[PDB]
Parts: sequence; structure tokens; C-alpha cells
Amino acid sequence: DDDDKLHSQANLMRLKSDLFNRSPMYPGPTKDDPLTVTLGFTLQDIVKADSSTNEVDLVYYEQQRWKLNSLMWDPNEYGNITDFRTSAADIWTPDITAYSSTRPVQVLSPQIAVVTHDGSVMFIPAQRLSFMCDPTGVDSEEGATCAVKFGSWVYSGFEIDLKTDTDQVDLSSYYASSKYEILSATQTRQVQHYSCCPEPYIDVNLVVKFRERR
Amino acid sequence: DDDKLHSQANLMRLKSDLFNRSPMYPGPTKDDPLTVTLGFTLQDIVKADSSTNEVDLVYYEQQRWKLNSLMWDPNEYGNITDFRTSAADIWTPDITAYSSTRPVQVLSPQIAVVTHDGSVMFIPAQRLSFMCDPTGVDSEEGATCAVKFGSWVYSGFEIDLKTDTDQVDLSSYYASSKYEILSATQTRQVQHYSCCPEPYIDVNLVVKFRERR
Amino acid sequence: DDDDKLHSQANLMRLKSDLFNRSPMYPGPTKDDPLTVTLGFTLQDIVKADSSTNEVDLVYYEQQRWKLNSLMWDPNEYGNITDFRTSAADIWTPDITAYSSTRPVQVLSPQIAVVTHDGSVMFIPAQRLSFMCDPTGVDSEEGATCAVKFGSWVYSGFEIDLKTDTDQVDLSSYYASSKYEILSATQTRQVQHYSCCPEPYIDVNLVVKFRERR
Amino acid sequence: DDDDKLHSQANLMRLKSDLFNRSPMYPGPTKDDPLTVTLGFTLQDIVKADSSTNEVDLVYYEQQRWKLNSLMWDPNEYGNITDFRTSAADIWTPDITAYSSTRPVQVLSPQIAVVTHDGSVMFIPAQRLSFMCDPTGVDSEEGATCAVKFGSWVYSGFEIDLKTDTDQVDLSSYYASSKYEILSATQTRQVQHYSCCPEPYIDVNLVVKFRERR
Amino acid sequence: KDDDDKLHSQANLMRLKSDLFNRSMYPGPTKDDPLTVTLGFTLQDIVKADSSTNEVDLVYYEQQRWKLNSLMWDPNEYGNITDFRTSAADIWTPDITAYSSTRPVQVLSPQIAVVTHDGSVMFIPAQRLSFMCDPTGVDSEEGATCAVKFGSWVYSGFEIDLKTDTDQVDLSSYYASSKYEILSATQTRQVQHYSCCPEPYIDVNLVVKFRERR
Ligand SMILES: Clc1ccc([C@H]2C[C@@H]3CC[C@H]2N3)cn1
Ligand SMILES: Clc1ccc([C@H]2C[C@@H]3CC[C@H]2N3)cn1
Ligand SMILES: Clc1ccc([C@H]2C[C@@H]3CC[C@H]2N3)cn1
Ligand SMILES: Clc1ccc([C@H]2C[C@@H]3CC[C@H]2N3)cn1
Ligand SMILES: Clc1ccc([C@H]2C[C@@H]3CC[C@H]2N3)cn1
Repeated sequence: DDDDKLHSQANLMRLKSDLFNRSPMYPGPTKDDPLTVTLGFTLQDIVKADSSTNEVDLVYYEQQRWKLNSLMWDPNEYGNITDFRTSAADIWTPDITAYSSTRPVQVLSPQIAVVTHDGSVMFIPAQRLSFMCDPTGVDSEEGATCAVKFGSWVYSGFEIDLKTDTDQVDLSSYYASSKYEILSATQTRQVQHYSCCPEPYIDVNLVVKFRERR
Repeated sequence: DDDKLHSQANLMRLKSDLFNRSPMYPGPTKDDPLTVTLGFTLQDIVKADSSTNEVDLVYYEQQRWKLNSLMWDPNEYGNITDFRTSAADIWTPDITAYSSTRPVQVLSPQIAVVTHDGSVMFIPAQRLSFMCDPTGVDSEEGATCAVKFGSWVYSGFEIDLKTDTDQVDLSSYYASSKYEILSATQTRQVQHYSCCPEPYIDVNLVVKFRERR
Repeated sequence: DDDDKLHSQANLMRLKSDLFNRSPMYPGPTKDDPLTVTLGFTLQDIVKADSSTNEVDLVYYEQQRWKLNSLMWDPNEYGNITDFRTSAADIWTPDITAYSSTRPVQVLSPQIAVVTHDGSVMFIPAQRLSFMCDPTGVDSEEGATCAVKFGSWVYSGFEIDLKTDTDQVDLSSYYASSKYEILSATQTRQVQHYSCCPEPYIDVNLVVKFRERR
Repeated sequence: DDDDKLHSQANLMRLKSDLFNRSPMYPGPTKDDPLTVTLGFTLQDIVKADSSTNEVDLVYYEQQRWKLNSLMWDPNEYGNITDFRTSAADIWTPDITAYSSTRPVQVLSPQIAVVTHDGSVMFIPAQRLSFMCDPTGVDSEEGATCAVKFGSWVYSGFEIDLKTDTDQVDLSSYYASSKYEILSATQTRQVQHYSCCPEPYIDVNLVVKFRERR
Repeated sequence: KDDDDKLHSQANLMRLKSDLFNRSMYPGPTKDDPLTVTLGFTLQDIVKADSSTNEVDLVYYEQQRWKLNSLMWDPNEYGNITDFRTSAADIWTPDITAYSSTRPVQVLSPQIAVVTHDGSVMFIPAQRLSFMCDPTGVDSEEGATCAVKFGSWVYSGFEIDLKTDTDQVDLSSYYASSKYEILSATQTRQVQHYSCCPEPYIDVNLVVKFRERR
């Protein structure tokens, strides 16, 4: 049964080939082919809050899900391969960007996604973000409140739509011994209009109330 | 399903037919001058280091230009009016801050939008450290600083700049920033440099600011 | 005279060619072809502990080992070459990622591995890591305790399995005059489940007890 | 004129393709075929003088100019194209290096150079340099005084020679409101010798005298 | 006259280089076919000693020297070309790495090496290194004392050997005005053994004894 191993790999190498070098590179969404990306935020730590610049440093991971008929296949032609991991470079990925960011976002996780036979893609980049947020109040019972919104930078609402599965930011993995404890963190979808462009823009707005321990 | 398949067969076609045959339109020439429109939305003045006289801004810079070479007719492609593309896939203008003091930091996806008339728009969100003496930032008057943005390699006869208005966009300036803005103006300038015979256009960003109170 | 050197080289260039550029795959692990990676940690220095952000900086090396039938050769027909060094780019390498990390990991070693005729691969990246770690207690007899877990970020337990050779993290090479002395450092295998995914995920958890030297 | 821009381009695209793609790119100067770069500095600002490490940070741009015969063409064979801009990684560029630098040089500007028909090339990289410089006295009448030498790292005086246009640094762009006032800034050709190598090495010595701006 | 002579000299060096790389190739040292690098340090400056992390930052240049068969030519087929400069990435270079480093080494110089007709290569990368080093006592008569060993990361004592030209580090270029005076600096050949692997590994041990100025 090392022969069995060899087939499962002949097949995966074939599925991947037939997908990525047959009808090459899906060109991103268009008005005519809109795409909805599901966003979820696991907040792990509020690393730093610089009260003299009003920047705050978060480490989270952001879970992204979309679906593409172009990534669809029947397992029964690929030997019951239901899914597979691939390089995030190998496929179109959504350009989800933090709007109040103040340094380039730092990737903490491997650039790899998982594609399923229904053409559904899931991708979870863990990131360190520095964003505009005024920590005044972080040492009072009330704490301080901060927001940062995540959305497509280039695609409108007619091209990319966003939706969350839940309002509650995942705090189950929040670092126990963090300098700051979480009081609430909500992921909410929003529409904004910008002075650049006629169309609306979907973002998911992350709102975090927090304070120092003791 | 079916209709989706076509509008992507088309997009893959347009993209292909454009970027191949002239892989690289090779940039402007005196023969083929190009004007790029600049706008600045100021988001935040993060930091003002009075000990080094560096100031830190976070803004985004909106760039627009036009290229016959990116021109196409919607009816050739099933009414595709425009599309998103990688910023590496196309020629982009080399707009550089002149009094910058650290490499500019890109905060946005490197992607642009191309329209059927061959007009391109691109908006890099940037964090900039530039030369600026914040003395006065703690007085009613505040402190004034300037930093000029312009092509680094292309002259006025190759790239020209113009702004659609002189007021820097402050509608999205951070409400709880350490510094409040008093005025921010984007104005076109001509300078000459000791390096080169021809004139060089820059858009000069002028910002008066003071500490929030 | 010197001709012998020339053969050993023709033959290494041949083995490498026949392996890499006459492919037959390696697409990474799948359920049908699971892979077990051996992890070992040599802890070199606790560089910094920042009490105000609850971040700690470690310098270690991470010894990885796996096996691949696809990298297997009969040395007889390659001038009796038993192994060779290759660029880590030139092969599939496991995506072993620190979960509590707070800045991207810093590579301190050459991006090179050694492959043996049995298809066994060993790769030891030296790294600087910053992770969520609360140093409170670092200046008491007891010291402070911190954990960081290392695992595949994208491959589950059905694709990648992890195993240590020993529970003892290697302190042989730990800096003598480091700001912090180690009181124990244990590498222990674990299974977690995550909100993202149906299947379990293996990680090796590094647990470090430390305090300020005298 | 639609076509009068298609021709201009096809020519430039072909011109470039003739010089690099079709031509074997020039292997740097030799003792047998030497080369003179002409260096110039525009000093823009002394950003930081750190008297706890004796590092000073300058921001300046360095005008570089050399002539290559491999880079000559006939504007008659390319629709009268007297010159063009191209990326610095398409051509050979001199390795002019700061000798007393303490942090790898930071590029403030795009990596693009201008080539003219007679083969002359100009390159103006803008940079930030941390170099070894005791700033004691920077708060007195007479100020402090600092040197940093630029010159080829690898090529000696028989491969690369240096010229300046003038031994006055370009203070025309010095930041009027800089922490530091410039008192003098001179650039001078020099010959050194080092242990490594038997020939002499040519540098241009930048010497700044400055004080904290009253 | 000279226009032709410099077109010949170039065509030969263009040819010679394309003879050595674009044909004839060298896959690093083997036990079969070993190699000795000769290391030498010119220490230039101790920039920073951070007593809060026990990190020291040196700025030095490292002279590397090895000899390769695959790199020999006869100047009479290549018009008396005794040597040439070429990019480090066109030839094999040793992976001499700092063992006690805390931050990835920073390259202060261009990556170009010199190859002579007898196959010998010289490569002098200039570097900024942060390494593990308790600087206590640095403000006393007797100062502090620190070691950092450089040596191959992957290659054993049977693939790469090391030798130094002298046990004295070059302080003839030490920054006369640095925050730290050097009291001694010696480079010493050493053999280590590690858990990971069976054979000896050779390093050169750099040992610096230093104090703050006055
Ligand atoms: Cl494609 C993808 C992204 C993220 C993940 C997650 C599952 C485990 C836990 C976090 C991360 N690793 C799994 N797969
Ligand atoms: Cl190419 C492009 C088009 C539009 C934009 C803008 C839309 C969202 C909000 C500001 C910025 N991102 C940015 N880039
Ligand atoms: Cl290749 C090149 C040509 C010209 C220039 C110059 C244009 C602006 C002003 C001085 C410098 N930057 C810079 N680089
Ligand atoms: Cl390949 C090579 C040869 C020589 C050098 C040296 C010559 C000058 C002085 C030190 C360094 N720069 C550096 N690299
Ligand atoms: Cl492929 C490989 C082999 C061996 C090693 C190790 C042996 C010496 C000590 C640490 C590192 N260098 C690291 N990587």
C-alpha cells in the first residue's frame, strides 16, 4: 500500500494542474460576477497601546471564506479528493485591508489556503496590526474604545460583498496574561462612501473595548 | 453558472489582449507626455519628533492617468467597462516625496482600476516620515510643514502633474489624533534641479497643525 | 589526479536533476499520504522580556525531520552518494508556525537542508521569535512561566503529524551570560481543535520557566 | 496622432530589447577596460545625531554618472530617441559604498536611471545613512566635524576611478529648519590602501561640519 | 587604437564568464571533495551594548577565501585575463554564519566577489551583527569580554574546513572615536560537536574584550 499513496498524489497533482493551467487565473470579481467574502476575527492579544502617538497594536487572525465555481470539481474524478491545501499565491485572494492602519500589516502565518470540491476557499492570515486608536481611559473601569474597519481596498460593493457569521469577535483564544483584558469586541458589517468613487464600499468594522489588568 | 463563465472568459481575454503585444508600454516620453492627477486624503499625523524634526503622516494619495494603450471598446468584451489589476501588471507613475526621511510604507494592496477609456486610477495608502520642524505645535498658531510629491526620474516634458483642487481631503482625518489640522493644501509647483536641464513638477503638500486640547 | 572530483560532481548534478526536474510531484501531504515531522528545540537565549507589552524574545534553533519516498535513491547508481545539501526552496518544507507569535519570525540561518538516500530530510532554521508571554515574576525565586506552541498552520492531524524525540528542550547551547537563566524548558506534543475546521491539529508546545540571573 | 505614439513606443521597446535582451550585458570594468564614475552629493538633512552610540543619520542624494560603450546607439535607427529611462536592474550600476556605515543604506527614491545615446548613464539614488560619527561639541559655536567615505567596495583604482564635479557638497537643498545647521560640507577624491588587496582604492570623502541650530 | 582593445578585453571577459557559469557544475563541498575557507575579521566599531537584553552590535568586515577547481582558466585562452569581479550570486559562496546572533545579519556592502585564474575566490562582506553578550563591567578598568563563533551552518568539518591567517583581529580600522575602546580581539579556530549530527563542525571564535571610553 505504498502504491495507493502514489495514486492519491498522481491525482492531486492532476486536479491542481487541471484547475490552475486550464482556463488560467480567474480574473477577480466583476459587477457581472459579484463575490461575497465571509470575515471572522479571532482576537489573540492587544500587544501595545502607545498613548503618545495614539496607535494600538493587535494580534489576531482573520478568517476569510469565499466560493468560486471556477474552483469546483467532482471528487469522483480525482479519487475522492474532497479538498486540498495550496499556495495563497496560486489563487485569487481577496484584498481585505484595514482602513485605520498606520504601519504595513505583518503576516504571522504561512501563505496557504484550503480549497474544497464545491469551490469554497478558506484562508486565515494571522496578522499584527498597528492602527489609529486613542487609548485614553485604558486605566479606568470603563476602559477605552477603539475601532478599525476591514474591507476590500479596490473592489466596491457591486464587486465584493462582505458578511460576518456572528457579531462576536472570537475571544476564546485571547491571551490570558495580556497587558490588557477585553471588555467586548464586535465585528459589524458597514457601508461607507468615499470621495474617490461613485459606488458603495463594504467593510467589517471591528470595535474593541479594553482596559489594563489589576 | 453559465453567464458568470462568459463574463470571465471575456475578462481573461481583455487582460490577455491588452498586456500582450506591448508587454510594457515603456513609460512616457517627451514625444508621449503624460499628465497624472494627484489628490491627498490626510488620515492622521501620527507622530512629531521634535528632537529629530521628523513628522509622521498617514495619508492616501490618489493617482489618475490616461493611456491610449489601455483603451478598449466595451462591445468587444461584452460591455466590460473596467477591471481591477495588479499594480505590477501596468506602468505606474513614480511619485516620490522629496523631503522624506525613511522609505515610504505602503498600507494598501498594490492594485489599480483600469477603465475602457484607458484611464487608470490608483490609490496607495502610505505612512511617511518627512523633514518638518514641529516647533510651535503647542501654540494657538501651531506649526507649518511642507513636503513635495513628484516624479523622481521624469521631467515636466515627460510627466506633468495637476490637482483637482487645492484643499487636501480632511473629511477622513482621525478625530482623536494627537494633532488637529488647521489647513492642508496641495498645490502644483515647478522646481529646477542641479542635476538636469528640464523642469520638474511637484505637488506640494502644506500642513498647519497643533496638539489636540 | 582531479578527475575523481569531476565524477562525484557529475553524479551529484545528475541525482539532483533526476530528483527535482524529473518531478513526479511532491504536492505536500494529504490524508491519503500523511506525513510525520519530528521537532526538537535548542533554546539559545531569552533575549528580551518586555513587561509593558507582555512580549518575550527567544532565539532558538528548530530541528525538523521528515521522510519522503519521493526523495529516495539507491546510492549505488549515483556514485555511492549517501546524502547532499540543497536549497530549502528546492524542496517541500513543512509550515511549522508559532501560534502565540507577535511579529513575523526572523530567520538567522541559511535556507539549506540535507537529504539522505532513504528520503529522510532534516532542516534546522535558527530563529528570533517574539511571543505573548507575561514576564511578571521574572525576578522572584519562582520565576515566570511562558508557553509557545509550534504546529502546521494549514495541515491538520490527518495530513501532518508531529512527534518529539525528547520532552527536554536542548539547553546545552543556552547562553551562559544571558539576562535570564532557564529553570526548565519542555517540548510536549498536543492536540487542539479550532473554530475554523472540523479536524484536530497537532502542535508541539514549548513551556519555558525562567528568571533574571542572580 | 494615435500612431505617432505607437511608433515612438515600438522603437523604444525595440531599442531596449536590442541593448539588453539581444546583447550580452557588459561584465563590469576591468583593469583592461577601466571606468570613471562621477560622484556628487546633495545633502538634504542631518536627521539624528545619537551621542550614546556616536551614529549620525544623513538624508542626501548621490548623483552617479558613468559612460558605457555597450550602451551607445544610433537615434536614426530608433525614431530619433536621444535617451530613455529604465530600471537600475536592467543595466550595470557601480557599487559605490559608504565605508563607515553602521546600518545598511535605506533607499528613499525609485530605482530608475537615465541612459543617453552616447552611452552615458545617470543614476541618482536618495538615501538615509547611519554612519560612525562622534557628535561631541554639536552644541557649541564651532560645532562637530564628521567624515564618511564613498567608493567602490570591490573594484580598485585600476577598475573604477572617481571624479567629483566640485568639492562643494550641494547644500542648495539642505532643510532650512533642520535641527542642525551646516557649517561646511566638502567632497574630496582620495586614495586608500587596505590589507586585503595590493592596489589602491579610490573614494570620495564627505566631510560635514555642523552644530545644533541656534 | 584603444577602442578595439577595450572591445576585445570585454568580449573575452564576457566569454570567460559565460564559459565558467553557463557551462562546466559546482554543487558545494562534499566529504568526497572538501574545501577550506580562510576567515579574517577587520573589526570597525562596537556600536551598541544593550545591558537590558545583553546584546552587542558590532560593525566589521569578514574576509572570506576559498579555491575552486571549477573556477580555473588559462589566461592565454582569455587574453591574459588574470582575474575578474562578479556577483556573489553567480558563484558558490560558503554559508559562514554567526552562532550567537540575535538579529539577522545586516549587509553593509555590495555582494560582489573576486575570482582569480587559479580558482581562488575572495569575498569580503561588511556586516552589522547583534549577538548574545553580557556587557556588565563595560564601564570598568578591565571592561567586559565577549565571544561570537562564525562557522558553516550546514557543512561539517569534513566538507568545509576553516583557517585564519592570524589569531589577531584587525583593529587597524577600529573607529578611533567609538564609544568603546578595544582591549583585545582574537580569532581562534575551533571544533564543536552538536546533538543533531555525527561529525565535528569547525568555527572561528571571535573574542572581544572592551570598555566604554573614559
Ligand atoms: Cl487554510 C487554513 C488557515 C487556517 C487554519 C487554522 C487551523 C489551525 C488553527 C489556526 C490555523 N491552523 C487552517 N487552515
Ligand atoms: Cl484602485 C482604488 C480604488 C478605490 C480606492 C478607495 C476605495 C476604498 C476606500 C478608500 C480607497 N479604498 C482605492 N484604490
Ligand atoms: Cl535618473 C534620475 C534623473 C533625475 C533625477 C532628479 C529629478 C528629481 C530632482 C532631482 C532628482 N530627483 C533623479 N533620477
Ligand atoms: Cl571582492 C572585495 C575585494 C576587496 C574588498 C575591500 C577593498 C576595500 C577595503 C575593504 C574592502 N573594500 C572588498 N571586497
Ligand atoms: Cl542541515 C543542518 C545541519 C546541521 C545544523 C546544525 C549543526 C551546527 C550547529 C547548529 C547547526 N549548525 C543545521 N542545519
